[PDB]
Amino acid sequence: VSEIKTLVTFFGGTGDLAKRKLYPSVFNLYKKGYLQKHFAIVGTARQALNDDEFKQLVRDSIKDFTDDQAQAEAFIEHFSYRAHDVTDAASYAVLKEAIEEAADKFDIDGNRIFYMSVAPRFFGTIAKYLKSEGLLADTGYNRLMIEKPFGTSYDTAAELQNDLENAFDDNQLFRIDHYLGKEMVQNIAALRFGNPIFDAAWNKDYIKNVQVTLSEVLGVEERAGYYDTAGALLDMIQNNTMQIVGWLAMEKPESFTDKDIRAAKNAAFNALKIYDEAEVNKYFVRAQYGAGDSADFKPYLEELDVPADSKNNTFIAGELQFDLPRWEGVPFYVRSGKRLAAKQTRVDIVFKAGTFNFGSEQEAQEAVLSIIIDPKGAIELKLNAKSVEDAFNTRTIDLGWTVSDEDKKNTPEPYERMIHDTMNGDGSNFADWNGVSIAWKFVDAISAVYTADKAPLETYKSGSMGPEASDKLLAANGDAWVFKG
Amino acid sequence: VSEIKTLVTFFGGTGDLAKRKLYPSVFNLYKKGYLQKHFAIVGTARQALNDDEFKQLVRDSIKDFTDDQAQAEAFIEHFSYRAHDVTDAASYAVLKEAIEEAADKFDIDGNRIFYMSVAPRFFGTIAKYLKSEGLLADTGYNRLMIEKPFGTSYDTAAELQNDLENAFDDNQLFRIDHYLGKEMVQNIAALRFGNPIFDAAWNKDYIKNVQVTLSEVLGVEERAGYYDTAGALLDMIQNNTMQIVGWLAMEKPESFTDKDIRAAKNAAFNALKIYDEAEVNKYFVRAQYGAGDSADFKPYLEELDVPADSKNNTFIAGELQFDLPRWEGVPFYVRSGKRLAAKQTRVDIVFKAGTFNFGSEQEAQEAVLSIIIDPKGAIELKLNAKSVEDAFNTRTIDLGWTVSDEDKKNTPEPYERMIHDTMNGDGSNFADWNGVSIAWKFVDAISAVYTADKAPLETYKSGSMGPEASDKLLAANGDAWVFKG
Repeated sequence: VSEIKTLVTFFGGTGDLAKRKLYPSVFNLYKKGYLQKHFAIVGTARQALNDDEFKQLVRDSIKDFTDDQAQAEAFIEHFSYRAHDVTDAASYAVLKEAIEEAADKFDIDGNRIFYMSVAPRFFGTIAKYLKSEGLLADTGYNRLMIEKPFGTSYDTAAELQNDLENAFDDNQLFRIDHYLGKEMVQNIAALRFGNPIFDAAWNKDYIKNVQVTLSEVLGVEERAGYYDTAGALLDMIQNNTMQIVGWLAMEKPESFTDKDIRAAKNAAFNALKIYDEAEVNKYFVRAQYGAGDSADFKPYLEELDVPADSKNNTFIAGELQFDLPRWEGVPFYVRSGKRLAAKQTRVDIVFKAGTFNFGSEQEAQEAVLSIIIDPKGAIELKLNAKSVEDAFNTRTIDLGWTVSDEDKKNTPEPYERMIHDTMNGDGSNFADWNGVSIAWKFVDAISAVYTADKAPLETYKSGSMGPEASDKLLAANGDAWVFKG
Repeated sequence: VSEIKTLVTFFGGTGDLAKRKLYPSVFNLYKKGYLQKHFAIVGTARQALNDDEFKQLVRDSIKDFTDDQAQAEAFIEHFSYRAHDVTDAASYAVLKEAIEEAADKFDIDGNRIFYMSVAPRFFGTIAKYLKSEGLLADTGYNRLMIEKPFGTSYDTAAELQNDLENAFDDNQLFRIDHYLGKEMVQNIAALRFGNPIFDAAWNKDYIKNVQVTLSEVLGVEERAGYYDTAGALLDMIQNNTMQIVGWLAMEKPESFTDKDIRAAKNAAFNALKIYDEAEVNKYFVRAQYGAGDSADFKPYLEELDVPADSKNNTFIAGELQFDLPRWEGVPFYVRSGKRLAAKQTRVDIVFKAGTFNFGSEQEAQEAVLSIIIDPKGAIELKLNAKSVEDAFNTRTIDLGWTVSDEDKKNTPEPYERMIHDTMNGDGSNFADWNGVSIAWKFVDAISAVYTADKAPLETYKSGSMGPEASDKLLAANGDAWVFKG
């Protein structure tokens, strides 16, 4: 395995995410041998810790992932720490020093990765200071890993992008996308492009509609402070659903390189129809979860910290239209919500039914290619076969496949994947600015209608797949949801 | 369920097949309610039995399939018997009488089905006498069910057909085909025509080659008397494999009616290339099973009743070429043999590998659509997906489906199916003369080369999938057998 020479700095190095996910992930890259000698990890935050105390912090962090004591300690030796205030410009000179000493001690020439595991409000400020205070490398690469969320509207995101471009280019920006870094999501291009029979049918001539579902069983729990301002539209649709749709709607790329993949995705994003008030009312649905069955499933307005006068959407369902010749007339239905029937992230490609008449009671029905992303990876294909009857008749059978236990064990952690791809300079599993800006332009149109109360707010029984308005949406084009719960 | 009014006569009514398969099958049609009041079954053979004794013969026969005693007896009451010599013309007048009395007793107007469960040498003689001695109905239908085999060469079969056409038309002839009456074989048209994604790819643009395997684990057992004269070529290839190929190679029919289906099959059969001596040597392989491992698996020449100077083929493998635009350049590999690795009847459609380059170690491989007919019905689809590795790479996964226990229980017996279709006048699951004559013309070309010893005879270890010459055959076009045992 080839060695990766890099210097990673962790802003918010003492944070919960750093201990719980970040450090164990880079430890895995060490266990696999990607990180060997020529690497260093500088941690930073406000706390007044010295190197030994930080090393101890990393030690406790990777303790539940350690088999070999000597291997753990050899890794820990690559860490250092420097107390620093991100809002204090002068303070960056102290971090600059810790970085250069790390590069000298381990002989790293440039190749810097900056991780901002801090509050979103510091994101652009750090970026601008990395440039002005000269913490950027003059050799190799300079890559920035930005945590969620990337703005709360197109304006804020545009302002953020503007600040980041002061030190980096868009292709140096790696925005943490939890759903893009999923194994099954990465299987879509393989099934499509790797198999001529699907690749040739991935268009309007064979597909009736594409469905994307991100249902959850849980409610708002304690996250009401955040959720009441964001809702299903911002919390799930904007970032997680839009990017999955990006992999489904993309054109066929020139090659499988990140540049070509992004170009192919933007081809679809640039053809995405942005809606006005009338269309938002015609094509989208916003809902709030009402009473369930037992007293444990209380409505949204009775949840902890919910203002009672909240018109927050805990469910969203809508139709996306792309003005690309290959998707002309093919609706892309999306939906996501809290307190639904089952926890599941899936894509269902509904193929047009065949027009060959068998002369049977049951004629050929619509074939479906399902790709279950969460909780366990699975691929299913409901096809038309012959029924076991006396007279010739059709029926639909399901050919399926599920990930094996060996598959699950060999699957890299979401954060391991993301850190690794950044070190590689592979942006194929990351969204670019075009994809993110269009996603915001689309969602902003919808949000404008909602805050203005220019669209109805539906309700649904907790435990169902949403309100009937969601089914009304598909029935309008003669379609229906494949996953009924 | 609608009632079928018919009069079935059984030549060889006292035979083993009649007791063991025939009677229990028609009893099922009674249990399901297809046969109600207006039907009669006249049994005939040389034995001097009266009606009561024959009724007793049918009683013992259906005893292991009886739940309701009253239902069994009500069925048995529809039977009668008449001793008769098929080689005695005058004797047919006595059978004629038993038939007319049966039609009167149960009020059946015409609709006669004649079953010849006798030695093949009487087949044409009975047919000619049915006409001359006036046992044919003047109202309704007159259908003849012929048992295997339909000739031993094109000549004998052509002579047989000529005799049968003296009383019936080809569409009134129902030739017992054990493999055509199988559930999975009948699923091929459904998967293809019922699913646009397969229907559109069922041609030279997407298919690399089609493979048909009819492997058996057993040897010649006791059947050496018959097998030494027939071999794998006549015993399995001519009748069973050719017809399965007929369902695979057929064009897309105008409708799913027997006439259109036969026309679509003949479109392929008429384009089947008949081979000369050179081609038989280039495209086919004949083999005889040699020693296995343990002393129980002795070679063919050491089997009971085998003449030791036998050049009989217990294995055959060959390539079939169709001069149809849709199959231009697509080889149809077939193989069947005794003493092979596993008992299995399957079709494997090998799709051309995709030309999209991922830039991975493993590029897109060939997708396969497998249809396992025996022992248990199953459909598999090996597709290209993403491997569980750190770097993007492809792998092939298998999406599968197997028949359920409810499926197996609801599946009609092969003979029930055939009798039922004849009563319906449905020839779609039966071969016509064109299909049978071409099959013979093809096989005769090969047999001419073998008896003349103008082609080598290979050998193979009992337990393998055949001789290396079989693999040499596919390697010549860059293909290989999917089923390795």
